[PDB]
Amino acid sequence: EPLQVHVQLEKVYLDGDVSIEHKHEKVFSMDDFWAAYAGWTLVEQKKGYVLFRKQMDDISPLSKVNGYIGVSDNGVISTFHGRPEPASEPIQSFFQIDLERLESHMQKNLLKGIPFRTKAEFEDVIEHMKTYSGLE
Repeated sequence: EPLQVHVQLEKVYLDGDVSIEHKHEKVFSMDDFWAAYAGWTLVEQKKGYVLFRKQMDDISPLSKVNGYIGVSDNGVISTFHGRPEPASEPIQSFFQIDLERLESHMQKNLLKGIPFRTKAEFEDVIEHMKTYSGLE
C-alpha cells in the first residue's frame, strides 16, 4: 500500500552548472527512502514531493564538452558554455582579476577563452587565475 513520491534531484557542479532530474518513487519504508538520499540536502518537502540538492565533486557533463573559462564584466573570471563572446551567458562568475598583470600569451588565452574538460583542468585554471586577484 505504498506512498507515491515525486522526487526532484538538483545537482550542483564545481563549474556552477546545475542539472535537474525527476523520479517517481513508491515508499514502503520511510527510513529506506531517507537512506537512499542521506547525502542530499532537503530543499522542500510536501505530501507526495521532495526536492533534494547535492554539490557534486565534479564539473557538469555539458561543461565537459562546452566548458570555457573567460573574463567578463570588470575583469571577472567566469565559466561559460561555448567560447565567450561579450553578449554571452556566464554559467557562474567567481572573482575579479587584474588583467594588466597577466603575461601576454596568458592574457590572450584567457581573452579568447580557456577550455576545460575535466575537474583537474577546471581547478588548475581557476587556481592560476586566483593569483591575479586582490587589491592593486
